[PDB]
Amino acid sequence: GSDLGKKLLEAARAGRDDEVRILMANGADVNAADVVGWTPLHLAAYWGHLEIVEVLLKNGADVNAYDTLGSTPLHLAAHFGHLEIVEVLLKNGADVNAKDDNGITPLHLAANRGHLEIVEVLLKYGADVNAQDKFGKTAFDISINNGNEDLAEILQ
Amino acid sequence: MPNFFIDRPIFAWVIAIIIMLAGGLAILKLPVAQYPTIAPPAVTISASYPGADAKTVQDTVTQVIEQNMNGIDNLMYMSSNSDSTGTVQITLTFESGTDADIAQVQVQNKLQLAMPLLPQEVQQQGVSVEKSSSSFLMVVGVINTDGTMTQEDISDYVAANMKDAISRTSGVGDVQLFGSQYAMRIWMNPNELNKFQLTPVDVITAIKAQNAQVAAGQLGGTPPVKGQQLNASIIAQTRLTSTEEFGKILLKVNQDGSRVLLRDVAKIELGGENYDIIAEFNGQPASGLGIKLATGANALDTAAAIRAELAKMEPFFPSGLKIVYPYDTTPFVKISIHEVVKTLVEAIILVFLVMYLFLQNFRATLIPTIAVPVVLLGTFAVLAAFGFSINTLTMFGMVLAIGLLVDDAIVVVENVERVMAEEGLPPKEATRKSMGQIQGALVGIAMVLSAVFVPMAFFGGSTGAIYRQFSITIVSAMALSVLVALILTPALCATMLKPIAKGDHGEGKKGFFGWFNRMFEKSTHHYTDSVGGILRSTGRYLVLYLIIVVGMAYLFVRLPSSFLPDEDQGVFMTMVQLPAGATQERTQKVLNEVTHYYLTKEKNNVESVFAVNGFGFAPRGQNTGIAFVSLKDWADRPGEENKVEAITMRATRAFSQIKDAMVFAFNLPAIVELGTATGFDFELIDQAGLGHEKLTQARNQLLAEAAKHPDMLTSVRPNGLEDTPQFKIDIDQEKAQALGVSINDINTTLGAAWGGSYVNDFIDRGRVKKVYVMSEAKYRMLPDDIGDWYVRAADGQMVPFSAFSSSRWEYGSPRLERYNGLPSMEILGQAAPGKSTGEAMELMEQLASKLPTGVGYDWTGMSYQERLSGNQAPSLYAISLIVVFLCLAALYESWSIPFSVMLVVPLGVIGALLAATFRGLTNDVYFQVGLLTTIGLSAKNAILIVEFAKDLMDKEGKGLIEATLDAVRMRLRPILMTSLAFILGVMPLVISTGAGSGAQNAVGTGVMGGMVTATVLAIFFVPVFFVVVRRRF
Amino acid sequence: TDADIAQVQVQNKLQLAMPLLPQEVQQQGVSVEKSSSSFLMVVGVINTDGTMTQEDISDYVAANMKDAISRTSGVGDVQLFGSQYAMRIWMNPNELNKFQLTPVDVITAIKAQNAQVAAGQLGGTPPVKGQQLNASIIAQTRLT
Amino acid sequence: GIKLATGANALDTAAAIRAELAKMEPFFPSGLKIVYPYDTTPFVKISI
Amino acid sequence: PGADAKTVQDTVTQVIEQNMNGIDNLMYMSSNSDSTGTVQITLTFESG
Amino acid sequence: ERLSGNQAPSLYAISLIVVFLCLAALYESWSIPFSVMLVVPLGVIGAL
Ligand SMILES: CCCCCCCCCCCCCCCCCCCC(=O)O[C@H](COC(=O)CCCCCCCCCCCCCC)COP(=O)(O)OCCN
Ligand SMILES: CCCCCCCCCCCCO[C@@H]1O[C@H](CO)[C@@H](O[C@H]2O[C@H](CO)[C@@H](O)[C@H](O)[C@H]2O)[C@H](O)[C@H]1O
Ligand SMILES: CCCCCCCCCCCCO[C@@H]1O[C@H](CO)[C@@H](O[C@H]2O[C@H](CO)[C@@H](O)[C@H](O)[C@H]2O)[C@H](O)[C@H]1O
Ligand SMILES: CN(C)c1ccc(O)c2c1C[C@H]1C[C@H]3[C@H](N(C)C)C(O)=C(C(N)=O)C(=O)[C@@]3(O)C(O)=C1C2=O
Ligand SMILES: CCCCCCCCCC(=O)OC[C@H](CO)OC(=O)CCCCCCCCC
Ligand SMILES: CCCCCCCCCCCCCCCCCC
Ligand SMILES: CCCCCCCCCCCCCCC
Ligand SMILES: CCCCCCCCCCCCCCC
Ligand SMILES: CCCCCCCCCC[N+](C)(C)[O-]
Ligand SMILES: CCCCCCCCCC
Ligand SMILES: CCCCCCCCCC
Ligand SMILES: CCCCCCCCCC
Ligand SMILES: CCCCCC
Ligand SMILES: CCCCCC
Ligand SMILES: CCCCCC
Ligand SMILES: [Cl-]
Repeated sequence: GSDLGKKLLEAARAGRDDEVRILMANGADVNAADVVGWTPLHLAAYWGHLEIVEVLLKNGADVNAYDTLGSTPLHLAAHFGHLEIVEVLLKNGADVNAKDDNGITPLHLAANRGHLEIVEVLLKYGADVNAQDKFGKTAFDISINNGNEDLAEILQ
Repeated sequence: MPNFFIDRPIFAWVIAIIIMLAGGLAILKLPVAQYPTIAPPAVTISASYPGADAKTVQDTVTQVIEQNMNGIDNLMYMSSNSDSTGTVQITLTFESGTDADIAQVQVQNKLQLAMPLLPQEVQQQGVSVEKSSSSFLMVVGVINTDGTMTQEDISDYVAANMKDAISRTSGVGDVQLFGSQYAMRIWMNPNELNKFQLTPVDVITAIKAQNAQVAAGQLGGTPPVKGQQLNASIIAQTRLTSTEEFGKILLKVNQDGSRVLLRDVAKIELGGENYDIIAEFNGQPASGLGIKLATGANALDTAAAIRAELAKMEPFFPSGLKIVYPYDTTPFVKISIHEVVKTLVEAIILVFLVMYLFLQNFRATLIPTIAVPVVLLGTFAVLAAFGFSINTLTMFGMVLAIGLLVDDAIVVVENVERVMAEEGLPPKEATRKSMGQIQGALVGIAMVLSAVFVPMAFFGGSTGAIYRQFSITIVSAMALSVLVALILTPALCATMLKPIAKGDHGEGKKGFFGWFNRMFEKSTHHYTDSVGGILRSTGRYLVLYLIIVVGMAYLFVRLPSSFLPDEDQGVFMTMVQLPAGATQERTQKVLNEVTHYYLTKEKNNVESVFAVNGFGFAPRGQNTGIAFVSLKDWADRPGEENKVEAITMRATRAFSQIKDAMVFAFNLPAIVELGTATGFDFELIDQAGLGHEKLTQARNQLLAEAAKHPDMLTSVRPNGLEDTPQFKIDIDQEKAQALGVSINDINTTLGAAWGGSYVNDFIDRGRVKKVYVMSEAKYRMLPDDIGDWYVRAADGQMVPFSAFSSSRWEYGSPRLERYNGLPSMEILGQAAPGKSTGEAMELMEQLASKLPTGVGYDWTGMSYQERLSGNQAPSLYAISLIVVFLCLAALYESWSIPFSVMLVVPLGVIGALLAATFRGLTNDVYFQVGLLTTIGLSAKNAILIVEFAKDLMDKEGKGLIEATLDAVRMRLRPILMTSLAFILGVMPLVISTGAGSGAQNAVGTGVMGGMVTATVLAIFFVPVFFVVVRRRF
Repeated sequence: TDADIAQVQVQNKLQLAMPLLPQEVQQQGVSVEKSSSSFLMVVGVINTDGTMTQEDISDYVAANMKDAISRTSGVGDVQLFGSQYAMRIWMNPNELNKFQLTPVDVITAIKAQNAQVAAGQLGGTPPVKGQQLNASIIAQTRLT
Repeated sequence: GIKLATGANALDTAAAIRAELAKMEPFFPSGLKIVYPYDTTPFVKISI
Repeated sequence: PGADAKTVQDTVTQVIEQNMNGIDNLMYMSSNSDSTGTVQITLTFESG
Repeated sequence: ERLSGNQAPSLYAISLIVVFLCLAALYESWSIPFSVMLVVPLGVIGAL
């Protein structure tokens, strides 16, 4: 990578909007990835930094960038209950049916943590409700196992 | 009492002899160390959970132990760390004065009953309870120069052949091995295990069965059949002793009849218990021993005994093995004693020369030469009675008291010589009268100096214990100085001195002394004429006094505050911190570059570099390291350019160019536990189960606010580590049950392979040592290797890990901190230039009060000390001033006259402040104790002036000015003699640039500057004070 | 008699008995205390808004207050007037018998699926030559 | 229910308990309040 | 239990004795490792 | 037994000195003490 690529990964994670702003002006690599394959957008999505997610996507960040285990920023945002970021990523063309190495989708992760608003947004953008993981489990199979009767009704 | 001993000089001699014998005995038997025990008693609980993450360690070990640390006496606070190396360290800090043995056994007893609650793996490893100590006597490095041994090989040799013998050496307390004894390492192969349908579970099962001590019984044991002839013990299975035996451990017998041994599925060798640390000495593999001095032991005798034992181990060393001494404090302590003994001897010689310059008879010069050693020796007997040691603080405590000791000797003798010269009285009658003038004052002085120094002993915490060393040393020496002045010195004067004819001031002599006596008698008239002029216009000198008092107050506020000055001790540390996730190999490359620098660009200064990969200041891990630098002899490093400070600044500047690493050198502190003056130690606490992430957010919020106040706060950072990406793997319970695969077999296979498992013990050459099973490195490096590990199902099918597992990347803590049983995050920082520690702390409290709900805080360590130390000061200053006043009031029989003495304080303080400010030194303890001794001697000079003046007015019925002029005339010579001797006595300390010069400069500079002004101003100002006070009241 | 030495001598003898005691008694935690038989004081805790029950207040005192008070110098013994929360699994014998299960199966499953597993590290020491990744492996953690 | 450790001072321990409770009070959930239904120390202070 | 004197000495006696450093006023240390499986390490201290 | 025998000479030396100094102080003399202390051998031979 590069020196500024490291500072952007740190700034994006930390939630330092002003530092990200200056780094985007100076031309810090938006596609800079750490050893596990996490871009600044991965980190911003994980820690729930909405403005940085939007600024990175404006500066040509790969919305469908995946780590060394095949997980995308939408996977992270959907799993940790960041509703606004999930909407932004999906508007900027995030693959709603993105499968990691385990066959897990953003819908599976949202269903597992009982993020009802996010599950509805994924279904609104055409989330495959019948999509199975490596163990042949759907988002509905997770809801009945978790005992989330509200979520199970949405997924029908 | 002086009258009693004037008529009884043999009795006076008997007392002096008894004092010298007691002191002579004390010198031989007194303990010797660099510094005494300063820090409050602390007990550390250490446990190891092999292959455990920070949260696993915290939630199974740390929290369980913390919840059970109840019903223990005199606990101040409890703090702990749980990191990803599988290590937990809980530190329990106790009240100053607590019995450290009782503290340890109480902690240890509460742990014992909490052991059944801990994981069986942690119970197997053990949980060490030790008394926390940072101060090493010396570090013995053990290296191999011919490259025939690894660090593991050397560590095993030291543990087996050296460590125990060093632990038994005279004066040796504790010995720490920098490494471990051998462990039987079974490096498993997953391809070979799967091939024979075996797992790590089978390897552990087989080792436990085939490496064990089995109890059998006895032939013809009781109760026997009567007529039995033989009774013998039955020996069955005993532990395995070699790699060969472990390789022949039977795992499986195949259908055809072929045997699967442990050597078929694993690589077997004697290796290290763990591989986290890589130690190198100038690039070569190294182990070592960290040796601590035993309680009440002699550092110099112990270091000599350690080297004597290592010397007779030399012949039995393997080829290439060499002993090196990267750290040893005794050469520094050797110099400290020599330089202090030198100062005391030179001081006695300087007094002899001054005594002869003025009095000009060899009989007079003998009385101080006898008296001062008698006081010094007596002081040692009193230190021994108090249970003190010969250490840096107590040694410099006696150097600072030289001025007071010397004055007692001069004042008594000089006053007899004058009385004989002025009246023509014979020595004995002259001595009786001379003592009659001063004996009441000398006692008054003893009480005034007691009032000054004794309260300094009653400060709490670390700094209080340091001040207590100087306090008892000075008070003891001062107390014995006055007893010797009231008993021995008068008896010596009366019996040894030669009579002087009335009016003989030596003006009729020829040569140097004829000239000098005429010069000084003329100078005394110039002085009294000058005081006469001053006392006609006191108003303008009262104004000049307020300029001095204001100038003093101004310089006090401006002078930067410190604890103890940093010394060139022939060593300094270099920190190496790489970013998160950085491997052991990457850290070694930075360390190799750091070492290569010191041996190339500082080859004339540096002797060796001790590079330790896997250990930082506070943290551990693969991305942390430290390079302990050892310098050549002080003599080979001339000038400031080749000193630790110059080298430090040179190295730190050179290493700022290094990429993907934070590297810098720095000098060791005098005492590590003090920290930094202006430095604070802050704890941010989770008070309502908010969790790790929310306390992190609250920390970031506080750190950001602290950054907006650079005028008040500087370098406000976390002491801990940041969250790192960690490999979360979920076992599918349904899939495991569906395939007939047990979860115990899964978690054992994963844990044993990737983390390592301590199975049981074996006996290597008559020494019990551990057996570890772990994956051969190459099969436990990357996530793809997870699938290569197979677990046997109930039906006999080998199932890969991928079939029943799913993984993802997440962030978690590699080091979780707790404070008083609650989740915490330690924040270090310091007050900005010009700002006090107190102001910086008050802002941090103000910033802390604006943090989210359920986020509290607390002050720990030096900050906890600083608060409880600062709350006492006002009371201890008040008591000192009040008792000084009351003592002077009893002496002079006056509520007003005492003010004329107490007004002298600033005259000595301004000179100390000017000298310290000019030379660019700090307000350290040596300077502060220097002020009290400077204030003490000037106060004594004023007391004798005011006593002589008051007595002249009372007895001879003289006027205020007449008495004042006649007093200061009589007191001029003795004041100049003491000042001339003492200022020359501390001149070597000021100009010193050698080893231990930092402390010598701090003691010398402030005292010399203070004495110059105290002497010059007081002789002119004490006359003014007395007249002004007497006129007013 | 020095109460410190009395406690130390008593426990030295207790530790010889500890291994012979049932595993259930050892796991409840045996305590050696040197205190008066009577109460110095009772520190009562209530909710004036009536938002928290007797059990909620009892858990809070145990989880947030009791430990720090128990560690305070001079406090020989602390007695909670209530109980700290535990994860209570109230078994049904009719439902257990239906699926052919017993309390033994329930206990075995909890120990297996409520586990804190030490799973080692990726690129852990001693590593191979040219290792770039170093990360903690996180397996099963305690249920919350 | 707090019991005084053997030979410890009742008043010093009672003061140390109140000091530790004072640190907890600010982080109390809404409504929670410390009451003093039984204390043997007030008598000793007042009686002296 | 069941261990000979040599086994007892290597696994128990030497493990305990090597940790008996840094103890105040210790004059000498004697021990017996026996066929019964028994260890007895006696530490004799200075008078007073 | 070894300790008892080893420290006996120094005990006699310090004992003789203390008696001498005590006599010197009491009687304000060096001659009286020395005249007295010369008697010790007359006693010690009788004991032997
Ligand atoms: C293993 C044990 C370790 C311990 C180590 C051993 C230490 C031993 C020290 C104890 C022994 C004390 C030494 C005694 C010395 C006495 C000297 C006698 C001088 C002398 O004969 O002259 C006298 C007169 O002189 C006078 O009038 C003399 C007056 C001035 C005093 C002389 C100087 C004394 C110096 C002190 C010694 C310092 C040693 C330091 C330790 C005559 O006697 P008289 O009775 O006729 O006199 C009339 C009295 N009115
Ligand atoms: C009333 C009569 C009394 C009899 C004594 C008379 C005293 C004066 C004369 C003494 C005879 C010797 O004379 C003496 O010589 C020496 C050596 O050069 C001088 O030496 C001394 O003074 C000079 C200055 O003059 C200094 O620089 C020098 O440090 C000092 O040693 C004396 O100043 C002088 O007084
Ligand atoms: C800041 C550093 C400097 C501070 C140093 C202060 C103390 C050391 C300096 C000593 C000066 C004393 O010197 C002395 O001054 C006084 C001034 O009142 C002079 O006194 C003069 O003025 C007074 C008042 O009008 C007259 O009564 C007197 O007849 C006349 O001689 C003396 O002739 C002189 O000998
Ligand atoms: C930090 N320290 C002083 C040093 C310095 C140089 C070294 O070369 C070493 C250490 C620490 C010691 C601690 C020991 C410890 N023990 C005494 C066996 C130990 O249990 C560990 C451990 N991580 O559990 C080691 O790393 C250790 O084996 C080790 O490898 C060390 C080591 O090699
Ligand atoms: C003659 C009257 C002297 C009064 C001064 C006595 C001061 C003693 C205070 C004390 O007990 O503590 C010593 C303290 C230890 O931290 O050391 C010090 O801080 C040195 C004190 C130097 C300044 C004294 C005040 C003069 C300013 C006008
Ligand atoms: C004859 C001289 C010796 C006298 C010194 C004794 C002084 C003892 C110090 C007592 C400490 C009092 C501390 C008070 C702190 C209360 C804070 C408001
Ligand atoms: C610690 C300082 C205490 C000073 C106490 C004040 C003393 C006042 C002096 C009065 C003198 C009375 C003169 C005779 C009338
Ligand atoms: C801290 C309490 C003691 C303070 C020192 C007392 C000083 C008493 C001064 C009395 C002056 C009386 C003047 C008589 C006119
Ligand atoms: C108790 C405070 C110290 C005061 C000491 C003053 C002693 C004066 C004795 C005067 N004297 C009776 C000898 O003449
Ligand atoms: C070797 C031990 C005896 C000598 C120690 C030095 C003592 C001098 C202190 C001033
Ligand atoms: C006006 C200046 C006079 C200086 C007199 C001081 C003499 C002191 C010499 C010891
Ligand atoms: C310290 C020695 C004391 C013994 C002699 C007693 C002195 C009395 C002389 C009048
Ligand atoms: C007046 C007798 C004083 C001597 C006692 C040490
Ligand atoms: C330092 C311990 C012995 C002191 C003799 C009274
Ligand atoms: C009157 C004689 C004084 C005794 C000193 C011990
Ligand atoms: Cl948490």
